[PDB]
Amino acid sequence: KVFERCELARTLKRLGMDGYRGISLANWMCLAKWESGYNTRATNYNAGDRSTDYGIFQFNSRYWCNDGKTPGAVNACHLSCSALLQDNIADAVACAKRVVRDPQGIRAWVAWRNRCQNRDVRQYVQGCGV
Repeated sequence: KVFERCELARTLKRLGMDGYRGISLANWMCLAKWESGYNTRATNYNAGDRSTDYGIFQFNSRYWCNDGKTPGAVNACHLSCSALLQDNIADAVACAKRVVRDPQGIRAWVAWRNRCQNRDVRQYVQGCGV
């Protein structure tokens, strides 16, 4: 599913993402935007290390989910990577919450640093009623 901006904003708020571990909703929106364009079935194979990024937040198979073909991988979210490709984003949100519970927080995603950090990210939630 490809979410419309405000539809996603409202969904993330209902799932308790606003302010989770000090991260505002606009930051989560900025992250999903640059990671997948709000596309839940987005996948990306990293040929250099044999891992794949899955879903709306592009979780890497080496650390967050199990796909069975990634060498030396762990499954911190205790989910099949298939769960991160559903139209329903409940599992993806639960895993995102797990990721930020680590010390790096939202910085775990390099894309956030390049495109969201220290920027005016208000535009991502503007007019969504959140």
